Amino acid sequence: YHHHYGIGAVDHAALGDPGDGGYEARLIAELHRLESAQAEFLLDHLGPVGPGDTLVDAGCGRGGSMVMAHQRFGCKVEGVTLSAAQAEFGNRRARELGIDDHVRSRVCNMLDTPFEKGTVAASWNNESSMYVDLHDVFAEHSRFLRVGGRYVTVTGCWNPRYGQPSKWVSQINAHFECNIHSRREYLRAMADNRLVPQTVVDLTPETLPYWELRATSSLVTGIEEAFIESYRDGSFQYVLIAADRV
Amino acid sequence: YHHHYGIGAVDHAALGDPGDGGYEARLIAELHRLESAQAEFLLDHLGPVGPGDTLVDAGCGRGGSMVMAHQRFGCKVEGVTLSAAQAEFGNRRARELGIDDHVRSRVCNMLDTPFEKGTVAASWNNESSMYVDLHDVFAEHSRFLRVGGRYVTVTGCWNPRYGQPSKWVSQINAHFECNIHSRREYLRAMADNRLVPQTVVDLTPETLPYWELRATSSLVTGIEEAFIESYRDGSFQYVLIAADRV
Amino acid sequence: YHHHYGIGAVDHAALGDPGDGGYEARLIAELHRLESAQAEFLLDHLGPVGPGDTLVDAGCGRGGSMVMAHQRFGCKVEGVTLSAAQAEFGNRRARELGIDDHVRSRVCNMLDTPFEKGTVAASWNNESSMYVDLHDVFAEHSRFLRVGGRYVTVTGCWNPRYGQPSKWVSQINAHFECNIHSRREYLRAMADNRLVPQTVVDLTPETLPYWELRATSSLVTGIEEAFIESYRDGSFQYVLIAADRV
Amino acid sequence: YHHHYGIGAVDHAALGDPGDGGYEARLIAELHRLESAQAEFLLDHLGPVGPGDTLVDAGCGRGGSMVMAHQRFGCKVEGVTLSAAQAEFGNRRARELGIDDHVRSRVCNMLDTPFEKGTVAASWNNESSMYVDLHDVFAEHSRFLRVGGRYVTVTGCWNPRYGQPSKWVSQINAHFECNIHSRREYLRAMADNRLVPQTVVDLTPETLPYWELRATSSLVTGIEEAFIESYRDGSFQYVLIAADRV
Amino acid sequence: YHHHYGIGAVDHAALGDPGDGGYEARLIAELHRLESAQAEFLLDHLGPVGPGDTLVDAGCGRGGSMVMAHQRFGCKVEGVTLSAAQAEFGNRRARELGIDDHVRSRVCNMLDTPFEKGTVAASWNNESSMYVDLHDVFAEHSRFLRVGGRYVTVTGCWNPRYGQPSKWVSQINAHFECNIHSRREYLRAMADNRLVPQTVVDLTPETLPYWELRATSSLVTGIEEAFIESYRDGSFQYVLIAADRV
Amino acid sequence: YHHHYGIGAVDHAALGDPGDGGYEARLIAELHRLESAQAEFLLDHLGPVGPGDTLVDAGCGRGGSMVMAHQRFGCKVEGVTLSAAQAEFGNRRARELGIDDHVRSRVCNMLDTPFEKGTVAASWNNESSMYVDLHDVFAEHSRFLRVGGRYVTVTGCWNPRYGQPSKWVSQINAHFECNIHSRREYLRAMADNRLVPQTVVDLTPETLPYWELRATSSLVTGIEEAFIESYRDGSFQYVLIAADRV
Repeated sequence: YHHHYGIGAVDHAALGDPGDGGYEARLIAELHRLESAQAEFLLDHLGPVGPGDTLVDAGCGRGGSMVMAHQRFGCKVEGVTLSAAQAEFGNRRARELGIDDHVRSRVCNMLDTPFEKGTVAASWNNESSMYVDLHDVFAEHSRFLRVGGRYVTVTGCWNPRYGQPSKWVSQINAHFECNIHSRREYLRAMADNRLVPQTVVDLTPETLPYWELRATSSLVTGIEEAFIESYRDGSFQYVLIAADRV
Repeated sequence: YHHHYGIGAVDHAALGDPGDGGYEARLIAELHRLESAQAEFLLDHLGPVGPGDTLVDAGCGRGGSMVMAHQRFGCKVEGVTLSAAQAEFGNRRARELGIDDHVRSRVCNMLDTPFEKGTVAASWNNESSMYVDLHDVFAEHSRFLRVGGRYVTVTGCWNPRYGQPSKWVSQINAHFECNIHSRREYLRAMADNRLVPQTVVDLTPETLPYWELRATSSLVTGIEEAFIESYRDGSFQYVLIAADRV
Repeated sequence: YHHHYGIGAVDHAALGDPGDGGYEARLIAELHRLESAQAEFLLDHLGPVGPGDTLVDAGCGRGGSMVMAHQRFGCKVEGVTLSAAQAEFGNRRARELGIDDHVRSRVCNMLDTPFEKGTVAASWNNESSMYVDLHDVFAEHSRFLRVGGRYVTVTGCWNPRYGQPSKWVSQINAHFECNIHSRREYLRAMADNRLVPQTVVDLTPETLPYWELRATSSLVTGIEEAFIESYRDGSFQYVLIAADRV
Repeated sequence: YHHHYGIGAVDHAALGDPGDGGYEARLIAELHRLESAQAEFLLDHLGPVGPGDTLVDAGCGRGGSMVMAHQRFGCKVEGVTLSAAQAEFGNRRARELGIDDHVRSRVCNMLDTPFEKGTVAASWNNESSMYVDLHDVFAEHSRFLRVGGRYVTVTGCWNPRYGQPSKWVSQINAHFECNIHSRREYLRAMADNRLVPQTVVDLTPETLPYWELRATSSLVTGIEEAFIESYRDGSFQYVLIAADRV
Repeated sequence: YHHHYGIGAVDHAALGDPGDGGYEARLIAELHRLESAQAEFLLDHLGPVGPGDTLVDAGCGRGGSMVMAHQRFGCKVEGVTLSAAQAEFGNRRARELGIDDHVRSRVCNMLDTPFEKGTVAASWNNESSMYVDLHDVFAEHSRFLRVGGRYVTVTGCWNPRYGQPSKWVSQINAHFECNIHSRREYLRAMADNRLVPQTVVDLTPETLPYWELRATSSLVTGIEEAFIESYRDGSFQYVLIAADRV
Repeated sequence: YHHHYGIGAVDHAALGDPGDGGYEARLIAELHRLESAQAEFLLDHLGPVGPGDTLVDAGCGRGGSMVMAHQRFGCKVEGVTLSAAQAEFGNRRARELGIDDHVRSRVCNMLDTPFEKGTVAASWNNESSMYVDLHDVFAEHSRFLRVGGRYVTVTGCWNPRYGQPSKWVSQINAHFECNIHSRREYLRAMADNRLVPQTVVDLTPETLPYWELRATSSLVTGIEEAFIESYRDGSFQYVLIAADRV
């Protein structure tokens, strides 16, 4: 369901015996529970959003975070993705839940959205910033975000502390055909776009259990080794940055 | 003893009856305990500093954080202050503890220190950055800090989210004859000086109990109202920023 | 009447005997005369503005400078203030003078005005820039000012030559709940916004008599000591900067 | 022998019959001939270097370009590599040729070399810039290069015209554990370091034959497909940039 | 006919005997042939422009390059000049050729054109950039150029390698009342406006024959000595820069 | 004697009858008197320099301003010129006056002087900045100037208000083989080098009489028409900028 990753300790008690026929079903559910905790945590950083505010999810995938945002704040949520299938599923889902009047996904590039200047209360990129130019996406968020608005991103980034990106990070780039940025670029791009971090938290230790668990599932895609190893040697990190549009 | 402030819930049980003659003595001790928790927390962000590393405390006051740093990591600690009395006390103290061969304070401006380029493992400004130009002090820290080194600052800063600095912040500036900077300047100055935040945490809710407690003591200086009120309306905030020199 | 300050030597002969019952009335009139000389001097720097040009007064107060500008150049003058009372008074005044078809005040933030790009011949901030972000206000002036237009500001600013702002400057900030900027920021902000100083003149010696005089009047608000002392030790200065929009 | 790549049409006549036992030996020699043409072309862009000038090769590998430079200009050549084996081989080689008094390799990081400010006439990175931060390496070259000196680089870079780096580029990064930069970064980094391009030439069409040939040899390492495909779809390009230190 | 200059070796055989009465007519034709080769070369750098694309010629003169562009690509071509006579001639010419539905010139400043954002495929300044501010003209080209579009300029520029501009360059500035820029400014301005050079080629040796030839004609204006001498001592250079709008 | 120009009204009474044989001698003396008033005015902006301070004159010519500076402040004065003859004359002159122990000229480029960082109290470029790169010369002044030091420049600059430099300015560039900068560059370069204008005054009306007078003398060099005409149409201006090193 979710395209982003999870955080939090794994509930091994819930998993039970790996021998059971339903183990894989309890595992996928655990992965899901960790991803929900992640989105929930991202939401904790959006500030006091209200029923009349508009929120924007850049790279919304299936619209799950949008649904969570609305149920939590009762506000309007606009999502953007380049996948027609993802947008369609999200909207069908929204209609079936009877909230399609508040939540909507559309096919559009996150670098040039239809949202008017200063009309969005809060916005975010959950695992979707590693695909685009940071200065350009932050410049767009800074444009539609009202002064005083809140921007949040949960993303993996290489650690400039260990120098250039490790082979593991490059392996991830080649797997998703993305372009993971260094933590230095994230902070620089924000500063250049009137985005001032209020919170920066390294969630690497929190997301490691999610990946080790996934590496033992039938959900493996062959890239979990790059994630785990880079997270462990410190060259790659998972972080949440909450910033104010000033 | 400490020139910086505290964080953490107040132990009212420890305080006891305000009627006792020793209440004031238990209160000052509580304030002290909260300040120690603050320095300890700052230390948790210096990374894995070792016995052979050199640490720099810019605006070290009486040298208490330096003493804590050495006992915790066993490394060398150099402190800088403009107060001859403070430096002298710190060094006497260090000698009496038998660690003057590891810990030393000296009278010097934090904008032009004698430390050689790339020789310091970690450094920090604890409540002392609100006195100097941020670009210049971060440029100096960036100069002596080795590539990969860690810089930490605990400081009060006005929130650019509410616009220009409030009267409360100005009242604080006039009380200490300092120049509190906005959170935007802190992040901008770091980005311009090869300092990349690894952690940014708003400790405002954590330091509020310390000030409310101090406002009921005989330690009042008349400025605690500005602190408390600005911390409450959000115009002023207490934050910890840990950054890597890259 | 005027919200800005004055420049020029005090006419003690005019003041006469402090014992007279009308001394205070002659004093207030003297203060007024010095303020008018100030506005007049600001006007001398607007260039050859004509009857068909449009001028903008950011932070116009009661509209007095606007009235002076029109009578002098016969042009149109648009004023901006956040005070509904001030705007209303200014417009009533304009109507009574029969120039409301040329001079108008409105309630609006000076950072986001309704004036169209490149349509204003000259504009200014008279004692009103110490309240807002300099880059943002100069960016707005630069936007509506035609290429070749003239921008002028008369303002107090702390002197970066003596380092960080003195307690006196902070006391002023706390009194008006403003945010006095250093002279370095004024010049930097202009350079970053296509505003090129044609004239920069330190009027500190010229405005000192105005304040010393006010400090002996019943108009005292308790802040004249901060002004006088900072003007005297050089930490605070009163300057006029006339710049071209290029 | 050479660590960099080649340019120029393949001499199929020279290759002869693939059935011969010596085909592979003629092929490797052809690859070599194309690489020599590349180094020769890089040398054509160093300007009129003379016998008394000093040249620096950053990431010199086995020192082959250095040897070529000396024989061509008779000047002194200093090389830098992180490989002790490579440096040792290069120096042995130089001694055997009787030019070790002019050509020398040493183990050192190209970001912090021992060369004094403004003492080098020309310098270059041949296929070695994709490993380091561009601003930092150009800043170092700009430091030891005399005013008026010449800097040259032959490198692969992703094309910002097609957006973010393609999977092919990422595959190359993962293969060499490097960090290929976009052409935009190359030009930006130079401009920020007083390096002004005099020549920028896309050699992609010229280097394609070298790779297609290598892809049919026993020298294959499995990465030639990424090179060829990205060179063909335009996402990756091979370029020469010659710039003046001004 | 053409306002720009030429490149290529002179066909002395074509010129024939200087004694003939038609020598001057064959010379002017030769100059013309060299100018056409120049425009043709500029066109080779516009990329794969098609019939449905729109091209912009900033400082189009008589519209000759525009005519060439259309016949070559069949696309639409918009030209801008400040000369009403030049625009009128170009359009008459276009009508007579029956291509006025594709090619059009208009009187307009190249710093503020009517072309909509991101609608132009390629654009250029042929010998016309030495008249305007580089940052401003590149900013305008960058505005109407679509992402991925191509910008080309052929221009003379002083060489920052020899320091400040030579007397020869100044003599040229005074002759045309223009403002020749250094090669450093060209590259800097492009980098600041999202224009990334794909090709930079010094055509000085190629344009020298054109000027020496013109210096022997009845077309002399007295400035050919400044051109030739500065081209020869290296202080002035003729270059082509092709860049991508990214 | 002086290489810089003058300011102030011409004393026609002193000139007397143009018919006298000594008219030319009284004229040259008048020109001299106006130049001395200029240097004197520049000196009024150096601040409270004392006997123990060191002053630097970049592009000192014959050392006349240096001599004036010493006699006025009694301080040490170091001069820099590229003319061996000028330096020698200045020093001979200084010795003959018995002040060679305080005033000294030397042959050196003003972009790389031997003065140690932060050791100079005040410095200046009198009519010599139009020859060098502004960022580089201001960066050098900023380097040896102590924090709080004063920098002053009297120079001609083109007015960015009228767009690109006029033919007159170019004619001046060609006459002296210099590179007059726009007023925008002067202010920008200062801001980028920690130089904050304290005074900016347009002396164009004050220097016009000096040039009109010179245009009627036997001292004409043929360039006075460019000066006078550009000063009159506003495209060229003579200004004094006094700035603090902060």
